[PDB]
Amino acid sequence: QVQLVESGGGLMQAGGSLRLSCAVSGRTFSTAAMGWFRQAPGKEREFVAAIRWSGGSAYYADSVKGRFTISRDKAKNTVYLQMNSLKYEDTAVYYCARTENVRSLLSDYATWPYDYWGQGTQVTVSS
Amino acid sequence: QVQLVESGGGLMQAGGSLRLSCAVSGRTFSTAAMGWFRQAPGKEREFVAAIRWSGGSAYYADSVKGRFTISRDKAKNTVYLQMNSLKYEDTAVYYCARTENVRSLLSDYATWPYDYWGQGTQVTVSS
Amino acid sequence: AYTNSFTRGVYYPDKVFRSSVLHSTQDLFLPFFSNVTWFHNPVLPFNDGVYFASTEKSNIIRGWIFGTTLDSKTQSLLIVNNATNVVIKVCEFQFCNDPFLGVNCTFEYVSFKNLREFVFKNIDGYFKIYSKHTPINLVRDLPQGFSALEPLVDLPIGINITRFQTLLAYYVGYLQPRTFLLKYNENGTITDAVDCALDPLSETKCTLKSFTVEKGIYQTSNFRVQPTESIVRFPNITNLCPFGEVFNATRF
Amino acid sequence: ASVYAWNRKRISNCVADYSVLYNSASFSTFKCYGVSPTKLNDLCFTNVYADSFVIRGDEVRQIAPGQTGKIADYNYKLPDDFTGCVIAWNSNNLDSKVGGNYNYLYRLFRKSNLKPFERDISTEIYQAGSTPCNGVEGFNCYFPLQSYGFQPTNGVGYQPYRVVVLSFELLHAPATVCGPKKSTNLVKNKCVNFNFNGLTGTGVLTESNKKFLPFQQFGRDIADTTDAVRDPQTLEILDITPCSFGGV
Amino acid sequence: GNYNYLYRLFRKSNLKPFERDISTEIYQAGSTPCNGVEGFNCYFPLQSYG
Ligand SMILES: *[C@@H]1O[C@H](CO)[C@@H](O[C@@H]2O[C@H](CO)[C@@H](O)[C@H](O)[C@H]2NC(C)=O)[C@H](O)[C@H]1NC(C)=O
Ligand SMILES: *[C@@H]1O[C@H](CO)[C@@H](O[C@@H]2O[C@H](CO)[C@@H](O)[C@H](O)[C@H]2NC(C)=O)[C@H](O)[C@H]1NC(C)=O
Ligand SMILES: *[C@@H]1O[C@H](CO)[C@@H](O[C@@H]2O[C@H](CO)[C@@H](O)[C@H](O)[C@H]2NC(C)=O)[C@H](O)[C@H]1NC(C)=O
Ligand SMILES: *[C@@H]1O[C@H](CO)[C@@H](O)[C@H](O)[C@H]1NC(C)=O
Ligand SMILES: *[C@@H]1O[C@H](CO)[C@@H](O)[C@H](O)[C@H]1NC(C)=O
Ligand SMILES: *[C@@H]1O[C@H](CO)[C@@H](O)[C@H](O)[C@H]1NC(C)=O
Ligand SMILES: *[C@@H]1O[C@H](CO)[C@@H](O)[C@H](O)[C@H]1NC(C)=O
Repeated sequence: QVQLVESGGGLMQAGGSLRLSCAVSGRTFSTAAMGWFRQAPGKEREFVAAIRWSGGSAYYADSVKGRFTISRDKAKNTVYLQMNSLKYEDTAVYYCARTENVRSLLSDYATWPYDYWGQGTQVTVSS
Repeated sequence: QVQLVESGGGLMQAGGSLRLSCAVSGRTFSTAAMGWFRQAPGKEREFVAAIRWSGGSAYYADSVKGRFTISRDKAKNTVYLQMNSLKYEDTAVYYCARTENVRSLLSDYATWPYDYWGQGTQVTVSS
Repeated sequence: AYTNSFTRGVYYPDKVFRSSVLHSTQDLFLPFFSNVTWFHNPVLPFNDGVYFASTEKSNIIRGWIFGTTLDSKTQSLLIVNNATNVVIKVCEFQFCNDPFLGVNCTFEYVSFKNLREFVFKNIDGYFKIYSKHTPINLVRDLPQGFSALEPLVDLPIGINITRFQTLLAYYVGYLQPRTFLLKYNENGTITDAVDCALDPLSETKCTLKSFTVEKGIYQTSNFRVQPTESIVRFPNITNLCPFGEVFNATRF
Repeated sequence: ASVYAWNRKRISNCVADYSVLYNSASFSTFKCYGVSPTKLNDLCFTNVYADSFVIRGDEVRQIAPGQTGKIADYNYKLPDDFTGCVIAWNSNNLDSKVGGNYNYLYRLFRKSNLKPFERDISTEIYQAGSTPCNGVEGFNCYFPLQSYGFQPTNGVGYQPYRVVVLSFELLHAPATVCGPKKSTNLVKNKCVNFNFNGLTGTGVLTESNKKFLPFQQFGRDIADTTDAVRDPQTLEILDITPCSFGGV
Repeated sequence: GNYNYLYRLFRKSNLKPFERDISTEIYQAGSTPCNGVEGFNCYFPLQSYG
């Protein structure tokens, strides 16, 4: 079975940076793209970023452009989200999702569904 | 600017009937529904009636069912409230409000907000 | 009233330049010396093409209508020159019973002493309008002579037409798919023409492709008797074939 | 126009310039199916219908073949073999205001799904039950239309978006919607492969002395051979001499 | 949905007979070089079958 495991979440002061990691085990060749989403209590899950597994092209949500960066290590089958300039609005559970549907248009990954999801990791920005 | 002007209020003896008129000037096509509310001194404004501008379907409060009737003339862009069997409890300032939010469910107009309100007209039922 | 189409109704069938040469071409032309109806706003057919002619000293005629019903039921062509401006519309217009002039649109364009000849035809959805203006000294009928009509308008309407009418004397003829020989001078203009089916001499001219043939005998055509009746002979039987037993069979 | 009453502009008898569109950077979605926007300049069509309407962001995906939903079924539907284009861009600056713009409506109820390019603008009271409504709203009797909550602070999915669907048609009629097909410069006195308005060939173009008529375009020889032409842009007549050749 | 099978959606030219193109180069649909970066007029050439 394809297993996604998030890690790196924790308490941070506003203005800092934190690198969340998401490891994928099981199927590797079929990975088409890896996405990061976040959800705050009482709020709907929202798209944060996406990256095509091959090539590494990235697509970012406007709310995190210039602060968050999504990358991936194919050898380790891992996807990393470097969140810089942490804000109190960033406090949420961050999940990573995997999709095997290859789409020519990168922006499609900002709205198309993902078939695999991890358990998520909590991130809290106090001050 | 959208302007709502009420008229027809005055002194009446209990058991009579009175037709309050409310003329609307300015925007006409955007009118979704027209509502009549009333407020007595020291009491909260209360919903009296509502009518969808298109079709003319009406929704009445239980306190006035069988006594008050709401209608509208689209050509004159006016809304009329015929209050029959006037009671001393009907003494209040009657306001007319306009909404451009089209709602499939008519009853929604009994609680949803109105963006335009007139100056109101006083109605007094002595006996 | 009928009059003689002496040698008129000839139009440049294409936008090609040919100099000092005789060209044979089969197309919709006005047969020479044919009968043309004479009018002094009735509805007329549009069988395969129309040659319209008008003689004017006060600009009485103004435009034309074309279509099938011309009663605001389908698309129809309205062409109107009003006093300074030409106008062309293809709207499904509702017309009067007797339209005249006093003193769903898919296209819209805006722009006796005298003789104005026009040729209107409709092929492959294209409406071809050729015309020619000239001065004249004549009041009874058409002047005898020869003049060609250059094209003026090519409209991609894709609209059916079988009837038309005029909006205000004039003359009307109907084109036919005939073969013509046309003499282009050194400047590309048509100076003379021959109807290859009028009389045998014209058949000979077209066969030789020359306007002046030398004496002799020339084999031109082939005479064939045409059938007068159609005969259908079948054995006199009356029994419907039982195809139902096969197609309406319950089990296959 | 509203999605339930999407407008339909008809384009015919004109030069369709598609370069201004697919190269513009003001469009978020410019999808096309079975047709390339660049190849359209090389093609002609009888009619071109631009269907225009506003929908919220998350409903923009329903405008496509094989899609389902409120918009796809009750307001606007596309065929499974659609071969046009769908363009869409955000209109939050235009279709939203402080307080909520409710001028854009959408059909919420209908007795059946719509057909390809079918427009239903009826306001009949929807009979959800077995009791006829008879033009009266109430229990199981609702109004089929409902407004959109377009506000400046709304989410991108809920913010307004203007959408234009370009459908092409080929009837038994002339194609009056063609591309521009920009020309090139002209070279004289050389063997060249020339392509004029409707014709092509290989030859040498030389300043001529012929006199074409105003409506005459390409000249002909005795043996139905093209000897001269008129340049469509400049009204100059050019003689065509075959490129020099001969036995060796 | 099985998305392991793909097809190429863009290419600057048609394939010659029995030609095989396995490249994943970013397709430059416009005049701006992509430099291996996807975006406006820069599309990934392949796409999965549903
Ligand atoms: C003949 O009729 C046409 C219309 O049928 C007139 O053209 C209009 O002229 C006005 C003024 O220039 C324009 O604003 C309109 O757009 C024109 N119509 C169309 C359809 O374009 C024309 O003026 C009339 N002729 C005369 C002499 O008045
Ligand atoms: C073609 O038209 C030209 C121009 O009208 C004619 O050339 C003129 O001919 C007259 C008569 O000899 C001369 O006086 C002029 O000087 C010529 N002008 C030019 C510009 O050539 C020519 O004769 C016409 N040819 C035909 C066959 O009609
Ligand atoms: C087609 O477009 C060209 C380019 O604008 C026109 O060219 C002009 O032609 C006139 C007359 O010869 C010259 O005096 C100008 O200098 C030309 N301009 C340029 C920029 O070269 C040409 O006339 C147009 N032709 C038609 C029929 O519209
Ligand atoms: C042609 O017109 C003349 C003159 O009116 C007439 O005598 C003749 O009969 C017409 N042609 C035919 C075939 O009737
Ligand atoms: C209006 O024109 C369109 C052109 O496509 C045609 O389909 C339609 O039938 C026309 N309407 C009427 C009433 O003829
Ligand atoms: C045009 O005319 C032909 C012949 O009369 C007819 O068969 C055809 O149906 C017509 N076209 C239309 C669109 O009705
Ligand atoms: C078969 O039966 C149907 C009705 O049952 C009839 O309409 C049809 O004509 C029959 N087949 C033939 C060949 O007539």
